Amino acid sequence: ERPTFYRQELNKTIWEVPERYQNLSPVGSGAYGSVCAAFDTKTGLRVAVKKLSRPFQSIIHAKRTYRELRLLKHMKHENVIGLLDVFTPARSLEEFNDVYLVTHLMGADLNNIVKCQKLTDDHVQFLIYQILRGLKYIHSADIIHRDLKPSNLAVNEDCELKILDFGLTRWYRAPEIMLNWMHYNQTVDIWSVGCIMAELLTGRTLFPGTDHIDQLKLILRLVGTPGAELLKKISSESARNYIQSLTQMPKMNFANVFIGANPLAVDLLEKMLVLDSDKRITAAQALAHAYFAQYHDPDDEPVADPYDQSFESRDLLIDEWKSLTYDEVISFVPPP
Ligand SMILES: Cc1ccc(C(=O)Nc2ccon2)cc1NC(=O)c1cnn(-c2ccccc2)c1N
Repeated sequence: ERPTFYRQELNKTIWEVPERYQNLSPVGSGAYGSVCAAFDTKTGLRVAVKKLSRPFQSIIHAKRTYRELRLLKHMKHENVIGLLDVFTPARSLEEFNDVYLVTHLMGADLNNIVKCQKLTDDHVQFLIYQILRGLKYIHSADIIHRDLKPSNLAVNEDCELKILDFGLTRWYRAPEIMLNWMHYNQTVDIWSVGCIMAELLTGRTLFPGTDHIDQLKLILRLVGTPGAELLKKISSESARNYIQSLTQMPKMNFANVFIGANPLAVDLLEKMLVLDSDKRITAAQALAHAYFAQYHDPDDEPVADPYDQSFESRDLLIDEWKSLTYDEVISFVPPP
């Protein structure tokens, strides 16, 4: 298009990006799009460039491509990853088959920090406060991260955090979303924050489950087996049958689990790691907790503008998802 694009082979795939993006070096992947660390000639900054993997080769991928670009273009928050640029080597909609997304390049994720260190309490407060500040904003647009974990929580140390793969791995998942979605809310992310926070304070994974049944066993040893009040609210027969079959376990006192931690941290952990999603603290409420008195500013915890996600209910053809994505690429304006 307007810039001159250059081709190269990175990993076992062809990358075709503009001349402003130089020295592309792989970082990592998954099953949705590998990322390269790059140098922005125009800004003099290091960027992260993601090439979407076969964006329009399936109905699930085509809608996922749209979803991701809509999510990225909408979210404008300090603790939430943001879109710097979006491009395609394609000059028209007929040749459109590749999507590239550009963000800032972060220094490290939360797995890296906990390996090379044993964090302090102010360190934990600032990290957790930032994650919560970002989730309040995400949750206000009616989006649940659903897969919050240390690998999608990244820092540009300093110690300034950004949440990565929000609206679309076992150790940080809410128990309700483990044993078939027996009704769920946004606090599904709060359970994950609890798991992350506990790991930041102890240096060890809270529940390192070897499988989906062992994961549940580990969760229940700390939080206890579901009580009378909770069991009554479970409509799924198979889920109730499963719960009823486990030997009764009491809920542990978190003061005897998190030995030496700030008492305010322990109180907060108890509020986040509650079995009942109905009783679990929210992002906005957690930001008001005393543990964050040094960081909390109710005038500096913004919410998101309204986000139209009616598209989520719509069943379209690959080429309709493609055209809709094509419009979001063309219409894009940098932050700057
Ligand atoms: C380029 C890109 C495109 C999309 C998203 C993204 O979050 N997408 C979605 C999808 C839905 O909602 N958001 C993130 C990125 N950036 C990174 O992945 C990224 C940036 N810095 N590091 C990094 C570098 C070194 C260590 C740790 C992290 C990364 N892993």
